[PDB]
Parts: sequence; structure tokens; C-alpha cells
Amino acid sequence: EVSSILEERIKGVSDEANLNETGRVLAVGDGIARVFGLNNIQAEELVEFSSGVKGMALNLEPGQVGIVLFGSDRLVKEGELVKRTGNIVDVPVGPGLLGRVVDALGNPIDGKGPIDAAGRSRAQVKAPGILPRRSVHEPVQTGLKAVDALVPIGRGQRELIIGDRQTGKTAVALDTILNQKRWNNGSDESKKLYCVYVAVGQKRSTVAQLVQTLEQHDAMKYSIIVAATASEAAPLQYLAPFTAASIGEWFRDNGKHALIVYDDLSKQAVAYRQLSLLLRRPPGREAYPGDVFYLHSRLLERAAKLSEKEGSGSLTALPVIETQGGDVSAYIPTNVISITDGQIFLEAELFYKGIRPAINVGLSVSRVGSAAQVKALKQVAGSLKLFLAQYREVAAFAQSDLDASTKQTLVRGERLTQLLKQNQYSPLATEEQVPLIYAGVNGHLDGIELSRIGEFESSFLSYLKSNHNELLTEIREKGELSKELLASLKSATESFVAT
Amino acid sequence: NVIQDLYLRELKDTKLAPSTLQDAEGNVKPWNPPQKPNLPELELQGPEALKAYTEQNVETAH
Amino acid sequence: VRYEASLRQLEQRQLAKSVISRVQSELGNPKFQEKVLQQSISEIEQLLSK
Amino acid sequence: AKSAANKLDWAKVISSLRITGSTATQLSSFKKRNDEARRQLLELQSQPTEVDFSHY
Repeated sequence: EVSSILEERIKGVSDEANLNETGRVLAVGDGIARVFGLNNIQAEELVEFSSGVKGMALNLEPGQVGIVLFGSDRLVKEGELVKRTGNIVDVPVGPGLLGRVVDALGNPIDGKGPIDAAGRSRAQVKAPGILPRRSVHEPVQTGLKAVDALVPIGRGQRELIIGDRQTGKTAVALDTILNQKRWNNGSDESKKLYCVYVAVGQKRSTVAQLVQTLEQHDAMKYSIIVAATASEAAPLQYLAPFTAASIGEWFRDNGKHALIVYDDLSKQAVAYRQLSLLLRRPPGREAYPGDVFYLHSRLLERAAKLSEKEGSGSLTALPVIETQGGDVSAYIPTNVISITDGQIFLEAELFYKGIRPAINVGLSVSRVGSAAQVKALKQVAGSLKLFLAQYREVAAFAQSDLDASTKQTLVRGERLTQLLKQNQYSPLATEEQVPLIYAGVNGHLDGIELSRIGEFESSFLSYLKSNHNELLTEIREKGELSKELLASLKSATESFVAT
Repeated sequence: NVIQDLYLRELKDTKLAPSTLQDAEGNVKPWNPPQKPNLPELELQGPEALKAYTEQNVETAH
Repeated sequence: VRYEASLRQLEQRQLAKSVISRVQSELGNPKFQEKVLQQSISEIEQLLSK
Repeated sequence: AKSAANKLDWAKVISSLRITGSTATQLSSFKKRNDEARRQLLELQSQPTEVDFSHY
């Protein structure tokens, strides 16, 4: 069994051949070994030490080639062969990576045997050009009611998830992954989004929790989690989103759909800072590496929506940025805000105030907007945007002798706000998003008192399932709400509200 | 060479150590029965209920 | 299934540390000397084959 | 299906509004609805009866 596998493995290593180029470490300090030798070395090429640590050679300096160690300092020690691997940083990519937790290099860290992969592709390749890209046109329903109505997310357009520190930012993201199960399970291959979650700089315990949570909701089977944990060396952390993008490319190029959620680019930044400053490359604004705008921009633009010429693939992306004390003027947030094409701004106050997901309706924007949103959901929730806008403006007036008009707004507004809460770590199908929102929009639930709004929500769903799962099925499949369907819906809501 | 030496040594000189199926049992959840059919028992049999109901709530339909 | 997989993992690390014990034995032998001759001729064969 | 029974039930519930005789009658219909809704989600939750002797 295991004995046979080991016997296969010993047999599976063979004698080597003469290995071109060698170095001897000139000095190794600070995890920045600087090696004298390596006469022909391609820039950014992976070089392997005597000890067994791997490194890449970010600085090719005029007389020494400055390797950055991908492991603990102790491994390399002054003067020691530095072999030239001879392939610029590349990671296995393929359909086969589906369901394995792999580290930045690509080695299986899930321990579910060798990663079967169909190609190894370089980890720095340039983004799709002007003529390859065709404008966004396919909704991606995240399943959170607030995201799906208030801020639509479409295939192939990066949108930030910028919010306050440890306000369960990751939760908002994780919810998106869960909802993709609904489309994923089936047989329509122009519907499956194969998500890849890139956990950069998160403690190994946190990523273990992530792994378990995904397994619990039976979601590992369209997930690949590239994890470069907090422990892992600063080069590995640096290459972690770049590597991840390459994993995504197989999906994009082969013409599937996929969503890669880089969590959190704030920590990606910190890693780049560590590398650059230690390599003595010139410092820059807020002591962040000089070309830091350029680094983030390279990563985030690999996301795209390919034209029909180029196989109609996509690669939606959702970077998560941690705003330190909510200061959105900070250099690393500001750069990212510019680069991205949308924002979801989770606000700590809202989180505390029990609105979870805590999307601040005002300060979130979708720049690709109406291209996304299921056609049905668009129809019955144009109103929803406008109503909430009024509720925000008239919010402060909730401190007396108030006009009837003002009071009408307040009743409708409070009920809507209460309605848009979603219980954590459970997604909600699109076919039930359109009915629930319909009720609030048509003002049926205005009468219902705030405490009973929650009870009403679940009841409405069960009521819809019993009374007219014909109506629900029509809503789901037709995907567009015809006047006749809206008619039936009005009746159904009337019946439901009456009971 | 060294490959051969390792191969030879590993395979030959030691193999699997003891490990019993019985010891395994402790670490796994064992099968147990789905006890009880869980028969429901008839409720409200006879017109005892009916006489009670006709009499008890006399509230007429309006 | 879970314990079966665990037991396989337990086997893999157990037979691994036993391999380390055989390695310490191998590096003692004057095979340590005799295999240098093997390496010597192998390098001769290799570098001439380039 | 079960929905036929229930469609007649709820049509009758909003008719039962128009009878004031009800006391706990509507609660009996509500109860039958509850457990009816439970059995359908039970039935939809259902595992395949036996473990796969092929894969598992």
C-alpha cells in the first residue's frame, strides 16, 4: 500500500545530469541572499539553493544577483552552491486543481496527493488587450440580497470589497462563493463560475477554518484555495496573488467562467513593502515600495471579460481591502480604489447596528451596474434603489412633529432596511430574491411591524413554495418578469400579507 | 547508485509495523441500530370528540 | 474512511522515520568509499557525453 | 400535489375570515400546514437510502 507507493517513489527518482550555472552565496542576510555567480540568469527566474530553499532573483545587479529566499534564513549559509532552476516563476494550472488547497509554489498543502495539472504557466503574464475584451453582459448573482440589488456584480469586472478592519469582510466574500453552488451543481456549462479564493497573509488557523467551512457547505468541488499563510516567507506572500491569477487563467482561457477573490490586497501590499525595502530598492510614499501603484494595477487588470472572438471566457475578480480605521485616504487604499471598477463599502457602525451584511448603501457604487442584475431582478428593484435613497436623506429627521409625507418615507424606509438583512453564512437563491424584494417595493410589508419583518421573510418564502411554486419556477426560468407574471405576483403578495 | 542503496535498504530491511483493525474501531463511529419503528397512535377516535366539539364552541359563523 | 486515511498517513510517517534509520546505517559503510568510484566513472561518462 | 389541498385550504382560510365561529379551527388548519410543510422539506432533504457500494 503505502510501502508500494514509497517503492514507486525511490524508483521514481533517477540520477541527474550536469547542471548549468552555479553561484556561491556572497552574503545572506535578512532573507535576501546575494549570490555571486549565475552568469546567465533570466530576470525573476527561480533559483534553488544547496539547502533546498527556493528563491527568485528580483534584482539582477551588475556584479551579484540578489536572490530572495522563499524560506527561513537559517537554511542558506554563506557560500554554498546556488543551482539555476531555469524556469521563470510558474505554477501548475489546469482543470485538475479543482478541490485542492495549494501553496504559492503550487505544491499540494492539502495533502491529497500530487496536483494533477494540465500546464504550467508563468506567473507574470500580461493582461488581455483592448481588442480582446468585450463589455460585461452576464450577471453574477452573489446571493446576498443587498449585493444583488443595491450593487450588481457582473462577470469579468473587478469590484472592491473595501471595509473596516475585521468587520467580517471575508464573510461577505465567502457568501458569494456559497451561492455559486446553485448554478454550479447543474449541467449548463455556460453557467458554472469556478471560484478560486486567494488567502494571502491569513493565519494558518484561519485558513483551516475556511477549508472546513467550505467543506461543510459542500462547496469544495468548484473551489481552489491558493493559501500563502502569515507564517510563509515574504517572497511567497509577494507572489501569492500573482500566482493565483495564473490559476485563474486556465479557466478564463479555456472559456469557463470564474471568479477569483483576492483576500486581502491590503496584506499583499505589506508583503511587497517588505521585499522592496529589504532589497534596498528606493523607498517611496508612506514607505510603500515605489512602484506600488504599478504592482496592484498589474494584478487587478488580469481580470477581464473576453470577446466572442476569444472564446467568451471571463474572470470576475473581487479584491478585499482592509481600511485601517476606515481612513479611505490612506495610500494603499487610495491606489486600489482608483484601480478597481466599483466598491462595496462595509461600514463598522452598520455592523454594530445589526445590519449584517453591513453594506453601506450610500457609499457603495457599481460602475458596471445595469449590465449585471438578472433582468427580472432589475425590473422589481429599480424602485428599491430610489426608496432607500429617500430613507437615507430623511433619516436624521427621525429625532417629532413630522409631516405625513415624511412619516410615510420613514415607515417604508425602516421596513426596507430591516428587510435587507441576510443571516450570515447562508446564501439565498435569485428566484427568491425577486419575490422578497417585490413585497417591500410594492409596499405590502410597510404595514408589517418591524419586529415581525424577519418572521415575515421566512414565512413569505414558505408561503411562496406552498401556494405557488409554479410562480417561483416561472420567475426562475423565464428570468424576466412579464406583466402577467407581475400580476400573479401582486395577487400572491396580497394573499400572503392578508394571512 | 545511492538510489539503489536506498531502494534496497528501505524495501528489504523494514516494512510496515503492527496495526490492528480492532484498535481502529475506537477511533471510528461504529454502526448502531435505528431503534423504534415509531408507530403513531390514533387520536380523536369516536364521537366523544364530536359531541364535545359541537357543544363546546357554539360560536356561529358571521 | 476518515480513520482509514489517518492510518495511512500514520503509516507514511512511521516508515519514513524508519528510512532515516536505514540512511544512518548506509552512510557508515565503506560503500561510502566504494560508491565514490561509481560517481567517479559516472562523472567521466557524463561529462564526455556532453 | 400537496399544493392542491393547500390551495383549497388557503382559499378557505380567507373565506374562514367570513365566519367568526372559528376559535382554534384556523389553528388546526395552520398546524396541518406546518407539518405538511415539514414533510415536503423532509422529502426534499432525503439522502439516498443506502451508501454507495460502488464509490463509497
